[PDB]
Amino acid sequence: TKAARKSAPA
Amino acid sequence: VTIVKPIVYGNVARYFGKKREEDGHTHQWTVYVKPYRNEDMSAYVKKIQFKLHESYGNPLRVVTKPPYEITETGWGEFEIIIKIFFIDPNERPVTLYHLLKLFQSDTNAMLGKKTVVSEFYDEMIFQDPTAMMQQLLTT
Amino acid sequence: GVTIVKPIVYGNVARYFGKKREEDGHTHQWTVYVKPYRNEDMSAYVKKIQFKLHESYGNPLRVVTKPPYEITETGWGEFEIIIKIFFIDPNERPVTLYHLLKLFQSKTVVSEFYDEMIFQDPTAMMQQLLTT
Amino acid sequence: VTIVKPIVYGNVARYFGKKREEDGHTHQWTVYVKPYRNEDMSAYVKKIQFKLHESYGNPLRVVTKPPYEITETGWGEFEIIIKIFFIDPNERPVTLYHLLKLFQSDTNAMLGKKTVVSEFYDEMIFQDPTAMMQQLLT
Amino acid sequence: MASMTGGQQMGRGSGRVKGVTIVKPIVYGNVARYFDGHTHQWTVYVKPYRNEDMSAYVKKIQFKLHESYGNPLRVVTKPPYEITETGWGEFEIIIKIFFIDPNERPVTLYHLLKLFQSDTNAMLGKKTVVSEFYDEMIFQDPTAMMQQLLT
Repeated sequence: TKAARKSAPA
Repeated sequence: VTIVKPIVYGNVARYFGKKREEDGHTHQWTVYVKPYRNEDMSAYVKKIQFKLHESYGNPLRVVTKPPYEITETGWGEFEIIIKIFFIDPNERPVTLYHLLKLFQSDTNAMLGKKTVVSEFYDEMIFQDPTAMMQQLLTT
Repeated sequence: GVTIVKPIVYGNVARYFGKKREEDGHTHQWTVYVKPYRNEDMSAYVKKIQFKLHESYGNPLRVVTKPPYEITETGWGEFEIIIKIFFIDPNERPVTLYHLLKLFQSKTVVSEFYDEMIFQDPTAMMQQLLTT
Repeated sequence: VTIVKPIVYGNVARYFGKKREEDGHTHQWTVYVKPYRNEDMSAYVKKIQFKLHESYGNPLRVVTKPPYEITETGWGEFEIIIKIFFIDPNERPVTLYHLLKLFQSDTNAMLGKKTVVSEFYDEMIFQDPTAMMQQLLT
Repeated sequence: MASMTGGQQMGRGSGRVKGVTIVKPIVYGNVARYFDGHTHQWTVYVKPYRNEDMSAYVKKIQFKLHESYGNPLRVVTKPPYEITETGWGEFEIIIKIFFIDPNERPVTLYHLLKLFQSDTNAMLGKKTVVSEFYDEMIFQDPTAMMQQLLT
């Protein structure tokens, strides 16, 4: 609800 | 009675050329807030907080004097929350949202561009500022 | 009764291998793309962009749903690419662009054009997404 | 002692008028080697190989009897390697290079020419040919 | 044809504006790269933090190099405000910024030239050394002239 995502390449 | 302060904010990033062995970090980046033209924001800005991803140690980075920049290394893109606090404690903080851009597009890579830039324009609007604030905003 | 105009740039870049590749006879790497003229996040009002490649490619209808809106391939010949831009509001009709893929110069080859997405009398939803 | 055989080589091509839906081909083309004069080369030519672009199936095409022509459809221009082999193994093969031409020049288009033709000249020179070859050349 | 140019008020003061302070952020420092027998090429520079024309209010910038350099006093009068040299060692460069208004005292900056890469940057794809600092030129109670040139 209050915490977002972190994404790597490809 | 109404004062407008234009800014730009966002980040630059540069690729290592390789995954770093120790941490697997691949990019260096700097997230920032700047005045639109060459001037001093610090007269009326108390501090700017850059809230980084949970994977960073001490993710709430606070900058209390210019330049309002945070430089890090990493491997991933994530949203940074930017909160600008003013000298007048009663003037509400401004919150900005920025998606950190690290990975260059194939197009810009083929064009030989060396850095990634993702920058946006905004305006801090001060309506009916306290007399102190009006002085600080107009020096 | 309003009209909103969104400037874009689209086209391709290409680089010569220096010789024909032995396995498939390809000579170039290229990237076809669409981008805003100035920085903005187009995904606020763009759903997806389809790039229709030549029939000689596998899965010739290539689709990109998030930026950057680009497709990278190798090839040996020039052909027309059909670019179709879909919007978040299904009531806004898609935009179709045509691009002649350039491999040969008229360094790297660049063939890029300025264009405008014109939204006349946009739905209330679309007008908000266009003005974020 | 020295026998000269003039030849012409290259290709013709015709535009469909539109991209064909099924494979995106736009042109029909024929690549060829022909004697300049109306005569038969097969007495001394063993075979002529036409190496097409890798995008064609069995790109190494071989013709062992006249006419020495390969007809295909396509959409792009590419280099063809043409290799002419002789009946006498002592005569070394002749290798020619040809850019398959599909697109008419603007000059020829304005002149109203129907089809594209890209044709080049060569001379097969047999100097002091073996008695066998000399027999075959005559 | 006929037309005006611009109306300026007469009888105005040209002394110092006693209640204003104008701030001009700058960046300064050097870049350096490892290749007579010199081992590094380097460039020392000054730039505005946000791009603007500093030449509107800056007259010249002096870079005082080490004594071992010929003509150690380098002067740049238009952008880019940079001096490029070769050398072998790190030393302090004195930077003096002179203004268009002759009454305004020069600004002095001190910069230790960095030539040698740090190891963290070493493992990375960094091939150039960068040592850059932020500062602010403060004009408190600027002359009326400087206030116009600065704005």
